[PDB]
Amino acid sequence: VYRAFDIYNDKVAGFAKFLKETIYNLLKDCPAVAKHDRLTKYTMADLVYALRHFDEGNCDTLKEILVTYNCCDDDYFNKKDWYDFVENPDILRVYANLGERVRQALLKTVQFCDAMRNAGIVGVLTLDNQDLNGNWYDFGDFIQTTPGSGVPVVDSYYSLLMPILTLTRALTAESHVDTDLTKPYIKWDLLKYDFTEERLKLFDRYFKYWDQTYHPNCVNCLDDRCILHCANFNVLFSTVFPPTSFGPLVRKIFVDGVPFVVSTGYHFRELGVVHNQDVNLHSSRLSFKELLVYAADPAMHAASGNLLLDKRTTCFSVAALTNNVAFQTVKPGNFNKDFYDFAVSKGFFKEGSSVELKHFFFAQDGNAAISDYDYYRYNLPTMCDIRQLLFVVEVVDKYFDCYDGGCINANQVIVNNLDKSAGFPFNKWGKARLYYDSMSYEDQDALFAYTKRNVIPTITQMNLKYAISAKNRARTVAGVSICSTMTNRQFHQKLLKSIAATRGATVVIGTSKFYGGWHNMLKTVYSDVENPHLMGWDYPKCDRAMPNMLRIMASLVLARKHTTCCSLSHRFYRLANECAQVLSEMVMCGGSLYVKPGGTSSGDATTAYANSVFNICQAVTANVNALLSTDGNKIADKYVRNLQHRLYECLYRNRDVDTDFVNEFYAYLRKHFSMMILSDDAVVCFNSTYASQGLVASIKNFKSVLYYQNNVFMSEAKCWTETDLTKGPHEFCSQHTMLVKQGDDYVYLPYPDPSRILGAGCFVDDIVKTDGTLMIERFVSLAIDAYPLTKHPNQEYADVFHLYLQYIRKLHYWEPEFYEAMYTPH
Amino acid sequence: KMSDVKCTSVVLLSVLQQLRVESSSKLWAQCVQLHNDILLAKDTTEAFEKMVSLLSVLLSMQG
Amino acid sequence: DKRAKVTSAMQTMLFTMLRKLDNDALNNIINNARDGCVPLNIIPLTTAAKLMVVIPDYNTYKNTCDGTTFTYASALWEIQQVVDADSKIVQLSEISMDNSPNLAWPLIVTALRA
Amino acid sequence: TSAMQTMLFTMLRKLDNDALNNIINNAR
RNA sequence: UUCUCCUAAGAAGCUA
RNA sequence: ACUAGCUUCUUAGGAGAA
Ligand SMILES: NC(=O)c1nc(F)cn([C@@H]2O[C@H](COP(=O)(O)OP(=O)(O)OP(=O)(O)O)[C@@H](O)[C@H]2O)c1=O
Ligand SMILES: [Mg+2]
Ligand SMILES: [Zn+2]
Ligand SMILES: [Zn+2]
Repeated sequence: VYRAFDIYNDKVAGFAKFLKETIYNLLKDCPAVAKHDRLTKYTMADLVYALRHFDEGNCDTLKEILVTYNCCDDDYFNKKDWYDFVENPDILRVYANLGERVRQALLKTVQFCDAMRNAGIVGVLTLDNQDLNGNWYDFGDFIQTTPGSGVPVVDSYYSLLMPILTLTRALTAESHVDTDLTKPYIKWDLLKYDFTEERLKLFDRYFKYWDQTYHPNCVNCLDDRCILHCANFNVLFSTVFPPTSFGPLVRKIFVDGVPFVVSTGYHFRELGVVHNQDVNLHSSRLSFKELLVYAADPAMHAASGNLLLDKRTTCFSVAALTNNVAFQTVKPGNFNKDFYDFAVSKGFFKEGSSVELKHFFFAQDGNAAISDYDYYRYNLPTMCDIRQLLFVVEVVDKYFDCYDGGCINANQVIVNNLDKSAGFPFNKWGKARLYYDSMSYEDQDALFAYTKRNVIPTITQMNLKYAISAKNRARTVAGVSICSTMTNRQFHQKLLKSIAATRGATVVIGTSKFYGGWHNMLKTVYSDVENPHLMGWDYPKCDRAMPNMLRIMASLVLARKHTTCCSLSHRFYRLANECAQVLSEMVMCGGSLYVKPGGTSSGDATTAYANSVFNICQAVTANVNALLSTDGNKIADKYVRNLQHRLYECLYRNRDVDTDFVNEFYAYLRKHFSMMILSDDAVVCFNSTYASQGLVASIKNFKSVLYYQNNVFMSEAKCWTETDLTKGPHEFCSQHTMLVKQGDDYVYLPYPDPSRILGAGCFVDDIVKTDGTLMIERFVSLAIDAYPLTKHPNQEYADVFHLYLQYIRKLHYWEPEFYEAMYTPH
Repeated sequence: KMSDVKCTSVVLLSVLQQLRVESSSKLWAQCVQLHNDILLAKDTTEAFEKMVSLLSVLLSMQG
Repeated sequence: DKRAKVTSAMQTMLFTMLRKLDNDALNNIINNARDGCVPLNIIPLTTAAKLMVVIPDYNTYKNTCDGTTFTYASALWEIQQVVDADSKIVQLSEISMDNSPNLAWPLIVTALRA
Repeated sequence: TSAMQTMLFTMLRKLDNDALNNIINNAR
């Protein structure tokens, strides 16, 4: 029977399944050792593997572990979709049943550490030695040294074990007095916010053998890698403290007489407690900058609003700024009957037709915004494998090495469309136009200098969009405050623009689909990849269930372009403002203020590029997990065996940025796993033989990585695999493709779903009911979007463009060439 | 057949919302539920069975 | 200059919705700790006199707001009013298991600190 | 507002369903 | 005066 | 009645050519 081993030799390295000296006398004192001449069937490495390589049809190990440790009975697995987290959230509890067990192992590990420290023994703590009860064995690779000076190696152990610490909530007992589940919850003093001593106590109690120094407050970190490490720890150490202790730290400030309440800090769940630097108690004759920061500060708002208890959502509410709850509903889209009769009169919407109207402007009742914001309950605190994360962040920054970024002045901003809202605490007096025409350049520069040394919490107003959809969800938008997005632009609009103006890259934000651009992108993805197959995925609820750690990783990768214009303190305070504004900030539904658990706001200035960083992170992570989860003695190519060995060595045996192997692995991926990433959509051309042997990512690897790291189960309905390259990507940005002849050369054209363009034709969201001229350009744009359907083999699909043409004819762009010159490269 | 009932239900909830039906959440919720249930309908039987209910909700008032 | 106008309006809002903030509760919960630093999530949890619970259904009304007085955040609240998501007053006797499907689902109960 | 009611009525009459017809005769 | 290109304003469509 | 990207239509400005 195959057993999960964390093997590392001079010939094979990796955490994968394998088909398989008088030192024991110096360790019998510690109770964390088995009696060597008793054991359990499954070791802890088996649990970590089955929970990090989770797939269907082969999850028998996880099932036999869950039904053997009193987690859920055998008739709990007959239920369909018992493993998903979005659907069936009760599995969380079924996982938490293992948590305490895991915690015991942790404590036993520390005991063993002290034993190896007292007995003076060196050696690696391999996961396949610790029993699921908590006992260690197999003392064959340990060297005896002077007693009192031998140290063990726990890098690989704790690193591989970190995900299941927050997946099963092994630290759920630290909320109970005397650390026992049979005791009441620790009545933490409401005024306690520091928790630094408690974090250090938990670290010394669970990770005493952790060699790298850990700072509970991340302001004391050394580099971005140190911030990632310490935040990955604080993620686990913040699941034990009262959830009402985090968030912005406020105090009474004295403003020209009457006192105010101003936030002079922020106790993040990942970045420890971060105090403001440019603070002053006696403030008189404040300027417009400080007044705007105080308005956007939730300190003033939540300090004078009625305490709120919203049982509708499990999210931690804060207050209600308005004396009555606002129930905003989504109206149904107006109907354009002219186009509908024009379509039915030309042989459309018939019985059994291949094209059928499926996209509608769905209406939603007064429980739309709240019940959709409640989808954040899928955002669970996730402790990522910190060595794996610290290497994947390097490979990901290598994926972003071609661009160039840095802090820009306020006069060189390229902000567009100043006719949109500016968050909650400012939309009562105007749009972003007023706040961009009022603050002069020195005011915006001073505000950016302020957010470069402080933390400015903001209130991202959650509004309901009015767009078409093929599903019944509400799909709310999160309008961030103007104070947050202004600084985010000044800090990021040099790297974002450079991503939006670079072709042939992995990130295809900014690259147009028109003028043969789709062919450019597809041929770039192909890029002479041997044995090519295409693969695509769409992250289930990426806006909600994205962990805080990977969002911090994304913001750090996006901030790695300031190696000259920003200090370490400046970069950390910018990351803190990011976390306090777009990661765990407090949102506003109607007039009621809640605390977003951990979701990544979809309204951030840098939402698309940060989501692209996160997608590349997940893809590189799937690649490294597939490369490590393969038997080294079975890989035929010796170069790939050496690559996997050096990968394990750079992960769980090294601590510096091995730029040599970082670049080597980046080249290996970009030559064997070529990605096209638009912010959640990813089309990868990968090698057939490599994925079949397991040397690159696949569908199963992405599913497993999303299971243990992203905390969602990627259903097979949102992923796809294209075998032949003649047919392009089955879907990218909901734009199917096909190889069509246009100018004596077979190119690729993006054709949307005919149902979508038909629904855009018939149903109107209060646009055409005002005038008849807007219909003209609206249908011109729809024909531009729907032209490629003509080259489709199905005639019912092709007639959509002809129908749109015949409708534009009666204007009272007509030619079928203004919609074909959109796809000739020029 | 299906497109006709879907489109008339769309315009029906449009005129309902214009009839200040959103001022009564108990009824607006049922209207919205019927709307979103028939917009995903795959059989004409259930589509009509819910369209008649939406129509009865419409004619309940003198509009 | 609309900048001065928006500054005046925003300062007016700042100074107007700051009245109902001080009831000698912040000065108790701020000066009793070191550094005078207090988390925001406990500022309205310990100083807001008025409270409102938004109950989705009676099954969660009986569990939390059972009777004319209920405990929350280590304090007692006497239910002062109830609204049925339409600005229509709902009397306390109207809430019942039998008369459950005759009102709006989210019931906004407004209570005062005892 | 009248245009929407008229187009709704015309679409309902174009539907010409038995149950819808009984409903529209009971309403009128 | 005509054509082409690049910017400023408004409106619209699609994508994430 | 959010962020970013692309693409249209209509008014103006600046350049190159005829
Ligand atoms: N500001 C907006 O108006 C906005 N609108 C969208 F439709 C999408 N985004 C961003 O793109 C991602 C969607 O990714 P996407 O693949 O479409 O999946 P989803 O998160 O929308 O959920 P689902 O797959 O169930 O539909 C979201 O996470 C969000 O960050 C937006 O910012
Ligand atoms: Mg896709
Ligand atoms: Zn650190
Ligand atoms: Zn910088």
